[PDB]
Amino acid sequence: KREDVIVLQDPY
Amino acid sequence: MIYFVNKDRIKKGIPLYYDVKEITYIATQDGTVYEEDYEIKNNRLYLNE
Amino acid sequence: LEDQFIGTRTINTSASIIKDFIQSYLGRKFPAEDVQVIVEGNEARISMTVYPIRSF
Amino acid sequence: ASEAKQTVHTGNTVLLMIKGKPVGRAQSASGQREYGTTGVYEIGSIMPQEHVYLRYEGTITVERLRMKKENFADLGYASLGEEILKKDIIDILVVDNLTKQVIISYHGCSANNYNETWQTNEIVTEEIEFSYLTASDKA
Amino acid sequence: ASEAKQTVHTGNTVLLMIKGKPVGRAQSASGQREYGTTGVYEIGSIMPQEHVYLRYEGTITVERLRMKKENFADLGYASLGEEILKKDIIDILVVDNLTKQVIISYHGCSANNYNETWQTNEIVTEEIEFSYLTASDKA
Amino acid sequence: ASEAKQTVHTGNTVLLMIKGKPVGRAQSASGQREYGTTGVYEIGSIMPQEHVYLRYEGTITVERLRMKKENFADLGYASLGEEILKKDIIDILVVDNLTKQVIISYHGCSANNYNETWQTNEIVTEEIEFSYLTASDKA
Amino acid sequence: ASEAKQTVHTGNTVLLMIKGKPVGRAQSASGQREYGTTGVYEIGSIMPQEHVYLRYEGTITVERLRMKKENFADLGYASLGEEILKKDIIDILVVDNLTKQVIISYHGCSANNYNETWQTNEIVTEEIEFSYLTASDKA
Amino acid sequence: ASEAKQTVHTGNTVLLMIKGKPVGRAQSASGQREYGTTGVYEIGSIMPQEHVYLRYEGTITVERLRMKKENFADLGYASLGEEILKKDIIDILVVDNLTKQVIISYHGCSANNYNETWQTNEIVTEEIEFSYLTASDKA
Amino acid sequence: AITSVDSYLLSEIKPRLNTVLENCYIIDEVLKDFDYQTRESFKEAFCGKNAQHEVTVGFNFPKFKNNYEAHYLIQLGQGQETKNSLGSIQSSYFEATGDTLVESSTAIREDDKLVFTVSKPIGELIKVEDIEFAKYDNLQVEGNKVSFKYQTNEDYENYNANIIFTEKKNDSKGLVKGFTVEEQVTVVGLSFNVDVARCLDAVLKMILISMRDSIEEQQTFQLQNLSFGDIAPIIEDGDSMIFGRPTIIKYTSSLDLDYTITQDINKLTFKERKDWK
Amino acid sequence: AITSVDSYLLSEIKPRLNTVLENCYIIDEVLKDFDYQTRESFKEAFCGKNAQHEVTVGFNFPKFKNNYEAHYLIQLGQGQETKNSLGSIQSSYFEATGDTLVESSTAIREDDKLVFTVSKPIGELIKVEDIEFAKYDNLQVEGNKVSFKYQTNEDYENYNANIIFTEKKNDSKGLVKGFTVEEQVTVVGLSFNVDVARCLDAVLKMILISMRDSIEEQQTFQLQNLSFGDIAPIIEDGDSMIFGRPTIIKYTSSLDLDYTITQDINKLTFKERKDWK
Repeated sequence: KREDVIVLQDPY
Repeated sequence: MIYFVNKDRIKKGIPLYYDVKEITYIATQDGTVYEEDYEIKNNRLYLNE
Repeated sequence: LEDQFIGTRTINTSASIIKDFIQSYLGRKFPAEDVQVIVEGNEARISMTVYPIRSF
Repeated sequence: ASEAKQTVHTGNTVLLMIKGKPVGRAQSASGQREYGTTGVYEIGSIMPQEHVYLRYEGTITVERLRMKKENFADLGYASLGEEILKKDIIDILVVDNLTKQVIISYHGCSANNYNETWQTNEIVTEEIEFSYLTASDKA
Repeated sequence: ASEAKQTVHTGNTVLLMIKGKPVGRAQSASGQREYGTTGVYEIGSIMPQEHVYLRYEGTITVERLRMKKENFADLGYASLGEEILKKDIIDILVVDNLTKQVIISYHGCSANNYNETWQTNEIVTEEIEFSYLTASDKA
Repeated sequence: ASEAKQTVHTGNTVLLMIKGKPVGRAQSASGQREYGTTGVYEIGSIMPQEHVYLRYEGTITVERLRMKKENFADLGYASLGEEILKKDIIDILVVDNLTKQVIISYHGCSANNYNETWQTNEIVTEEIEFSYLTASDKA
Repeated sequence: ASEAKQTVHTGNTVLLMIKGKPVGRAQSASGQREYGTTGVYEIGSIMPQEHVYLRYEGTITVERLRMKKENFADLGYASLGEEILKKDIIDILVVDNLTKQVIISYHGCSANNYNETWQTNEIVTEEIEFSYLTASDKA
Repeated sequence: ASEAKQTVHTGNTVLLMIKGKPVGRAQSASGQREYGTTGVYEIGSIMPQEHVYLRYEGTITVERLRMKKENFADLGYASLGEEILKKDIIDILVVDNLTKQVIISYHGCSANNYNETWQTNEIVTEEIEFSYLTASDKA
Repeated sequence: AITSVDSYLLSEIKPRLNTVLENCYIIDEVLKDFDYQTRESFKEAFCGKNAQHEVTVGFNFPKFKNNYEAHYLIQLGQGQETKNSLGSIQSSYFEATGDTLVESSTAIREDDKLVFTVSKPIGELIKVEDIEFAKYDNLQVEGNKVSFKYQTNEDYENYNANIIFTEKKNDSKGLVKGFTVEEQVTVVGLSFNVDVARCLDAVLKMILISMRDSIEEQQTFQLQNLSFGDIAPIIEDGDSMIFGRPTIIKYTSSLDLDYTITQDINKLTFKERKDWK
Repeated sequence: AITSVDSYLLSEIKPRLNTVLENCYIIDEVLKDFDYQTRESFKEAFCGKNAQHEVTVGFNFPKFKNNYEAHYLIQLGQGQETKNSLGSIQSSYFEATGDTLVESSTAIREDDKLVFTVSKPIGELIKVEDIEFAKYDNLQVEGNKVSFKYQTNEDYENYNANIIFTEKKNDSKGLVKGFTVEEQVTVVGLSFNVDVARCLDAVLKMILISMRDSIEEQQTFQLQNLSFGDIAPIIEDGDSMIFGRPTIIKYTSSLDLDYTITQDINKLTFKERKDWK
């Protein structure tokens, strides 16, 4: 499922 | 995305909803915004006052 | 004449309440038209008009 | 939008004040007033010829939730026993909440009766009724 | 479609006017009237022989929301204190809203009592009752 | 199917007529009647020995919506002022709507009181009460 | 969070005590009090000149569910018959439940009437009313 | 679980007995009682000085569904006519249903009034009221 | 007037919300009953001038994505007319009066009068703060100025006051015709963090209590009444749920129009005419 | 104040639940009406210091799995404002007063006074336990200390008391503005064993009865009213059903703010000015 609701940085 | 820009958001920077990798288009009522007049840092958008 | 209250005995008072209180004092004890109240900071100056005697 | 040309007072718009303290948790105030208007009649017609004022009377009744402190008994305005004989008359002011401006004054209030009701599913209620010497407004 | 052959007055159809000003926010008016009709009886039958009119009486009662301005007290029609002794009689007109045409006139009104109720979930209410000398309509 | 062997009168079945005109928009009529029946008692038993009729009394009360025309005041049956002294007695007939046949007659009606109520969410209401000399039915 | 600056008494906050025992299952207590305040009038004005206190009166009324034991009759505070003549006056205390601190004392209570209602879908109810000599609070 | 330390009487817990027969279908019993407590006043204080008992009074009122047999009229306890003059006083007992133990006795009952209501959607109701000489309980 | 409760609430809530959030000890007082960690986390995240997160307010049905971390959604509800006047006459006026206003002003000397200047023509003066004039003071109002006799008042030559007054539109007669309406608006604090939803609820209740004293809803929008819903997931099928607790704000207010009357009568005249039959 | 009934209930229930469960004869008294085997099994499993199972309490919508053997789920419900004061004045104060507190303390001699020391500044003293002072005793309060004359009281030089008092925030005037709200919270004891659900219901009712006497809901949260739902499967499609019986706890409480008043008046002054007309 796509991460729309809570959005976090890319790991790098 | 769309944001209303106000004195607080000028001083503090707009916290963007999305994790922007890059901008493809940016504009305002006065027209296109040139790259000397905006910056992204830490997923905050800073604008010329 | 003097009547005075001091010492935090009251809350939320106003110039209108002062003027009525004076008339309650006077009514139980001169015309309400003839007295003025100015409130400023912690002071309420109450000013009474009086009629000295002119000679004809 | 806020207009003055029409406005009515409401429970939230009006403070009740006694001796310069607001009365907390007052639930109602009822002011009643009577002049004894008596009609004049005479031989020669069934119609009233005139009306005359003969006896002014009025009362102010206040209902309040019984607080744990600053009751009418604790404030001293009410009386439970013989100490009613030692209470001077008091003036009750009804005051505009916004302007702090006196709407109506009841002068020379004197207690007629005092009630407390203790009940199991409710907040305790004080109620008090005063006779008063006169009422007035100033503007 | 609008028909005259049947029509009733309604709260929206009727203005209340005093001294040529309409009374805003009036909630009700109640007019009551009595003639003292007394039956005549005599030895010889249980039936009433006649009825006679002996004493006219009537009152007009008005309920109104207490406005912040132009109250009956501010208009001067009501009285709170001894100044009741200085109020002349006034005439109260009930008037057709469409035609501006007088429906009924109460003449020589004089105040019996005046009430105000201050309550916490409601708009404040004035109520006043007048005795009047006579009533009439003109057409 | 329509049966006579049982039938009751209803609000739709009955006309009210005064001076040969039907009264439009009449909402109720209430007829009440009393004979003054007094019991006779004597030394020697607690039981009533007899009953005697001593004083006949009765009233007819009518409620009506205040029409814009042909009110009781406009018809002249009611009176607002001193002109009550100039109204002759009138007879009020309650009449079967189907057969046009008189159910009951109230004879010699004379007005006791007259009311009008003006209210903001309602149709205006007339109410009137008459004393009457006698009642009768004919068949 | 618990604040003293505002607090009201409630049915759960208040104990009723008689002779140092709490009254179980008490449903209400109603205290009423009157001073006979009489207004003074004179020739020369319609206004009241003064008010005077002339006669103190008060009652305490208690409703209670009729327990199978320790009724007012079993406790002896009520009386069913002539033994009312042998009951001394008793003092009724209304006491803060938290602090065990007396809110109001009714002194010299004496029974006016006593009721029991037996009914088929309900718990049985006692009700009793006392006249008392005075009331007081101490702080 | 069944506890005695708290228990209340209820419509199911209590028998009503007259002359050693239970009264079937009794709907309510209401016992009322008054002592005439009069306060003593004197010149020198507004306070009551004392209370005195002056006149005992009490009544028992019973409502019952009118059975087809063993009515109060059929049982003879009620009276419809002059035979009221031949009914001796009776004692009414209210009795614990479990223990068969007398809760309260009303002694010397004497009928004040007797009613029957016949109505079209309901069971017929008897109601009777007695004055009684005294009441007592025994334990 | 005609009124729009939703736009009033938006206009009133936004500045008040900002001014509370920029003031740490206010939040520290409002949240005193919450768990310590909830309180400190909220105060760290959203509160003070350095706050990196922000709250937002707006109407429902926008076409863009909102700040679902913390957002007050305003949502216009039902209403009904409740009380009517006879003839629908809500009031009458001899001079068309505008909105009520409060303005700060200072006295100045002019020609041995004191005067206060106001930004707009004064239709009616309700109160000069902390002053009650005597007849000797010769209080007069003219245009957009209030004027006040100097002679005895020289000490007050620079006195600072607040004037409560109301505008005038024009010099005309009319009837204010209308009725009272009782109307509802719903507000919900959306957050994907439940503890944020609970704190936004507390802050909103504080704001509404503070709002009850404002002139706007003292003169109009009277009898504010509050109801509260359950806390529940508003949306349930994202990567996370979004929670909120609704509150319903109910107001009583007047809807009315200025029906101006052009008719004016300025002289009666009398004549006798003779009937010779 | 602003209040949070849910967090109050969580904070109050958790310690009380622990202290009952660590005390076997309390459970043995609470469950006296249940079947013998139900009682003994519950007491063996959950009760006493050696209990290998445990109960748990928390709010609804956690992101982790709970102890579905026995868990009290707390669930904030509806509410509505019920009673308002005139002017919304809930009270007024001359000195900003905090929460009510009860603290144990002991007397000590100091300079021929007895004193009790309290952890915080005393804004108001409500009761010194088991003492009523006479005027001769010269009762005085100062800062965070209560002081009491030694001369006649030497026997009490180490007397142990409980002080009921309330904090002060600061010396300021104001109005407590607010209203009363009636508010609901639901609590359900979840268990996959029906007899455990029934015992958790009994224990919760006992706890709430005990709670009615606490200062917290004597001063606030008054008029506790309880309603009970059916026992039903909360979840029905695991390897086993999970059962619970809801209870609704309703409270009446005050929502209010301290509106401080900066205005103070400390002298009237009078002047006569002469009108020569």
